[PDB]
Amino acid sequence: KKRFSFKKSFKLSGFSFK
Amino acid sequence: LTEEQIAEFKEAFSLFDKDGDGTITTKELGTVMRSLGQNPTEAELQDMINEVDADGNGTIDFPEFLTMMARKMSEEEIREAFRVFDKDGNGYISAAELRHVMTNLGEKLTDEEVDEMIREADIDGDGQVNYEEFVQMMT
Ligand SMILES: [Ca+2]
Ligand SMILES: [Ca+2]
Ligand SMILES: [Ca+2]
Ligand SMILES: [Ca+2]
Repeated sequence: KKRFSFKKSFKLSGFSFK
Repeated sequence: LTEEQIAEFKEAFSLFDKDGDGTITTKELGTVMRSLGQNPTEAELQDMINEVDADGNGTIDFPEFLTMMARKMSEEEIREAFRVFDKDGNGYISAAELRHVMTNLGEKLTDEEVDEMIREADIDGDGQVNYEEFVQMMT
């Protein structure tokens, strides 16, 4: 779901995960 | 630091901050990590916060979160993160796999949001993310 001022990044999500 | 990069950090923060109270607790951290198949102990979670908890209030605020991510940014750690997404183990993260991970994280995605995410890391343009791509992304 699109949220203004928010953006889903794979990269940052990767680091967020182990 | 660009405007799009901030919006990504903001969303990364929101994924952890389940109750949206502006801080990330050890509880929220554990819930996320378990949702990604990990099982940190209470000590490990406390250690994670303590490392970046500049004001010593026990929880992570936005800047402390940013610091956590910047410190995060070997083969084994990357392989492990790859396997969080590559569920069938075939060596390729598909859109359906990525969507599955995001959904377990409590984040609903439109087909376009998911496709856009694959597009970001897909270098060869096969529509999937192989290990090497995933490494270029994380590194
Ligand atoms: Ca919170
Ligand atoms: Ca703090
Ligand atoms: Ca796969
Ligand atoms: Ca690819």
